[PDB]
Amino acid sequence: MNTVPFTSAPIEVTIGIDQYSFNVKENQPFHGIKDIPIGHVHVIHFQHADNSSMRYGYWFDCRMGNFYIQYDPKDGLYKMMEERDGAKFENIVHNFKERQMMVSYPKIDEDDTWYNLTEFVQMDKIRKIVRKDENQFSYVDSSMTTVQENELSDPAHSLNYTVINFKSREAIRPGHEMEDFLDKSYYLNTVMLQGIFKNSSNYFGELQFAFLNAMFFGNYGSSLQWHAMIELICSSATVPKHMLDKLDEILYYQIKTLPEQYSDILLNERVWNICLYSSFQKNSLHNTEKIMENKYPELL
Amino acid sequence: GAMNSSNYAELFNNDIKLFVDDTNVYRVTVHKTFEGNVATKAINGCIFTLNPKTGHLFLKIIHTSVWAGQKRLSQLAKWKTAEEVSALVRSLPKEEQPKQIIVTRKAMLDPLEVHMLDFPNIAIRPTELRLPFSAAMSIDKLSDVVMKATEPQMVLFNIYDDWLDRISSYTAFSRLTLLLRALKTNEESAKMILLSDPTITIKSYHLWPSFTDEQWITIESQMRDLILTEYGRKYNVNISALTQTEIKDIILGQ
Ligand SMILES: CCOC(=O)N1Cc2ccncc2C1
Ligand SMILES: CCOC(=O)N1Cc2ccncc2C1
Repeated sequence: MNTVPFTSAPIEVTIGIDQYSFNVKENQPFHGIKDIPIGHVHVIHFQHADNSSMRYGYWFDCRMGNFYIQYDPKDGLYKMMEERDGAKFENIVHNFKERQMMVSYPKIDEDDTWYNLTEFVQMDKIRKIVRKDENQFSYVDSSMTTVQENELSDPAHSLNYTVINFKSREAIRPGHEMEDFLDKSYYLNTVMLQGIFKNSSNYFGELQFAFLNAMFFGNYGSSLQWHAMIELICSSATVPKHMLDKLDEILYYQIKTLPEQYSDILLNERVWNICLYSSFQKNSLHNTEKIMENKYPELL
Repeated sequence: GAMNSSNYAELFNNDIKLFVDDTNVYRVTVHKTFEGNVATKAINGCIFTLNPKTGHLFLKIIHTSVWAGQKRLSQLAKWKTAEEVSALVRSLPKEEQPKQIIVTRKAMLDPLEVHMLDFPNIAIRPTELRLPFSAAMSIDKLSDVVMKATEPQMVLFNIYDDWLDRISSYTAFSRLTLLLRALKTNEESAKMILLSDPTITIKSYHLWPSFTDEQWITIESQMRDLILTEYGRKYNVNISALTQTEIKDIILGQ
């Protein structure tokens, strides 16, 4: 039942809200998106019609404040802002709804796609990956690099994904070189799960967020992180039955949602062939193997 | 990056480096069982670790006891190789540690990189060169120490004997790889060329015979003819018909 009003739409733009998108014309009487489901994190995203290089958006949770979009003609982008005056915000939203100037978040009642993509994603965790503590919402774009990419420039504008490196002292116990390299169980269970993430829910949240940033922004470092987190599980001989069952569901909905025409740029041949056919878990991902074989048999 | 024909002088510069060849680590004979199945029997092996500048050879003897009750031995052999090279590096004073380790087989890259994470400034490189180090076990004195070993052992040799008194390391490496290539292509013929003149012996402290400079020139020529002879036998080619340009290329190309 939440609303993200827009001050105006001064430049022609494709607007995304989660898995939905629509075209707005230069100076079209568009004043925002209503009927946004409470309970999930959302992403509003933009691709300018006059420059497809301008590709960017905002993660937010309507439970954490009243957010609106306003075009900034200096910085040349649609900005999210928080309105701290509740009564002012309520009055704005009321007028735009009465004048029917807003698109409705088009959720089919049967359709659990967005929940299935964001199950483990939480706005407080996004704010640690994307550091801008003065805002309750998080800006991401197509060009932002990861901390790992910046190792192999501006640190303030980085995606702070958890660094995964199979040939690192973190991944490999001195004296267990072959063991730890060929069976990543140590690295998954002690270092990442028990050590850094604390639980599988946090690990899956980061995996889901990386996928969403790869798909919605074409963010290359996000795609690298999504594949590294899949490969770390699939390359581990010892993984809890509940984590394998959940990963199969997570990947199924991700492969389901991927636009067929972006499969070539968003899917890594080596990782998927390894994960489905050669890895410890080659037999553990029944739903993912079936959708991948039916939708993307070329890649394999 | 990759070591090739281009960057070949790099082998003889003053940056310490080692070649590592794992092709004699895991050695077996294949035989029939009483029930008519097939089984392997391991024999003693060795890591061939060589400084191409000095001739210093770190021959780590791999005793068959290493393999007892292990599975996937061809995989384990790469990791055991990497473990022992990393143990050798850690055993050497800092000023003797290599700056680069070149593996003769690309399958050694991940095992060695993983065992050497403690040495981020030692470059682990592959090579495009086809090197004949598999034939090390054709050198009688190396074969003897490997097969007599009753336990894990490291033996140190100079694979160039006293050659560096008289020739450069470029020319010593040339002579070594020509001799090993000939031993690899036709061991019987190679040994008959080296060992036939009884007046020329191997010193107790040497691996190869004590040839004068003129005799080395003749030996080197007889080894090059052996490699050409065998190439003709293998491909059914009239050797006597070839030119020096044609001959030249087969004498590296391989
Ligand atoms: C503690 C290290 O990072 C995490 O625990 N995350 C990132 C993250 C990002 C989005 N949703 C959930 C999560 C869990
Ligand atoms: C000392 C003279 O050197 C040679 O004649 N070579 C090196 C060499 C190394 C390997 N195969 C063939 C050859 C020809």
